[PDB]
Amino acid sequence: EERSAATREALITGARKLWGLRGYAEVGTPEIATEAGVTRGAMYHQFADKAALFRDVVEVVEQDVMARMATLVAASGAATPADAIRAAVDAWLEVSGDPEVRQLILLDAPVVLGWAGFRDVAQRYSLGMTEQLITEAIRAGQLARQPVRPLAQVLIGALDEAAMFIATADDPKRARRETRQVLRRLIDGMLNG
Amino acid sequence: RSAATREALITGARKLWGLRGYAEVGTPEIATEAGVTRGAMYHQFADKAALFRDVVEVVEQDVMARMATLVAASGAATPADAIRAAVDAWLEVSGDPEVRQLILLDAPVVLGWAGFRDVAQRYSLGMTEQLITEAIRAGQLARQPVRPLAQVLIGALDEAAMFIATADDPKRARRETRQVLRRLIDGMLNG
Ligand SMILES: O=C1C[C@H]2CC[C@@H](C1)N2CCc1ccc(C(F)(F)F)cc1
Repeated sequence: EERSAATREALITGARKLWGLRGYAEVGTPEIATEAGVTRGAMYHQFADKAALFRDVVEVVEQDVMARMATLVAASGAATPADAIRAAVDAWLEVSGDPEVRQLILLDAPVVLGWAGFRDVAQRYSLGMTEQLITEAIRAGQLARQPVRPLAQVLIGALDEAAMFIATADDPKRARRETRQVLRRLIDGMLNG
Repeated sequence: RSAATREALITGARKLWGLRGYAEVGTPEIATEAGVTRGAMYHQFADKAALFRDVVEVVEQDVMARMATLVAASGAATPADAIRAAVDAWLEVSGDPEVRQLILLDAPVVLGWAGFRDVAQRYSLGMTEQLITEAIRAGQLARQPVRPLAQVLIGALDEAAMFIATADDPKRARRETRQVLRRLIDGMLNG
């Protein structure tokens, strides 16, 4: 009962670590069971299959991505919605550049969940924060009154591509610097502030 | 000879998948539309996804040719107006039901995000980098990294079309999305 609850946490922790390091395709459930110090039967009781355990890993990784974005925006000192947006764009490049986030969210998740599953999880975690920053900037008069959800969706498409471009670049250090420059120019062209 | 079988199969698949979606039409029904046997089809395409990859190629080639046609007909007088016209051209062509079904709905599912991006970039990066470079040369866009800006714009415009494609009210989503893209592009350009 308590041991099972503890087994579920140990399996998610161990899978996150090993798949974070080597990728979904390169670590099997037996090696994860051993990492967690539990039997195959205890694992199979919690997770029907490998993809089921991956879905729960993506959840805790996405929760941590969104918590780290909120932390970096709160840590930026941003005094205006316009500066909160600037800080959030920089925070996304920072968080998405974490090697575990790159491996699990940008490379493995779209493959293992498939397109519809991956976008549903991506939207559930990102749309709320994006729409909130936009709505605050509009209320402050730092962004033109306009449909919130369409602007949110277009910016998510831009920011998703920015992360994937850096994730797969020959020189990610240069790609990240130049992509940050491009995004900053784009938002500074729309922000009244 | 193989060429003729492949052309018939790609044409038939484009038509039927265009109409009902990848999920709803099997290779035997495509074989019949093409007037070829299952054996001749399977010789050319190991599986359904293989034929879909060749359909996406021909459709994206046609999309980019139609966009170049609409930009030529727009009367755009400056590189800035060429970019505005290309965005309007993509919103126009993306509303073609076959393009919506094959590129916006089926292609991301069948190819995945990495496969979809690869095809998107192969067909649009060249033209997008050209428009950006001409706008920079004309002094209508700040000197900045061309490839990164191209990639971000491609990702933004592809997402805009998918948002419209799956919206409860696509007429309203298209109008509001066009308004958003206009503000984003106009914020990007000088004068
Ligand atoms: O066949 C296609 C159409 C869609 C779907 C995949 C990829 C290639 N994509 C290109 C979208 C695009 C539109 C306009 C501009 C421009 F030129 F206006 F900046 C760039 C890219």
